[PDB]
Amino acid sequence: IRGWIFGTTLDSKTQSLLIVNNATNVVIKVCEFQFCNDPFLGV
Amino acid sequence: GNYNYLYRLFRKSNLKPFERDISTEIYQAGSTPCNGVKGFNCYFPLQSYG
Ligand SMILES: *[C@@H]1O[C@H](CO)[C@@H](O)[C@H](O)[C@H]1NC(C)=O
Ligand SMILES: *[C@@H]1O[C@H](CO)[C@@H](O)[C@H](O)[C@H]1NC(C)=O
Repeated sequence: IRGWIFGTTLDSKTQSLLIVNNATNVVIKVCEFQFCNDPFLGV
Repeated sequence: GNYNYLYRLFRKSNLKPFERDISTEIYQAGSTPCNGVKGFNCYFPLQSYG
């Protein structure tokens, strides 16, 4: 487990919150995100 | 007129404290589906002070 997504619709038309543990770091963003249809990180 | 300053005139529900809804998507006031296209009872949600 390496992150979380939050929002209302999760389809860019209204804002969404992304939280990620980037190995050592932690990153937080609020954006008009369009996610991929099956979210995961390739490692 | 300076039209660059805008305010929301239409929303489905009232904001809670510091809720910051920026969405520009076309609103529906009517019982008939507006399908994301402008018209009577199918309003653009913002307005300009000019
Ligand atoms: C992500 O983590 C790597 C770890 O080496 C770091 O170099 C990079 O600057 C980080 N980037 C962000 C946006 O956190
Ligand atoms: C928060 O967003 C949802 C999106 O469906 C909406 O139903 C709800 O009324 C919103 N909350 C407020 C206080 O407007």
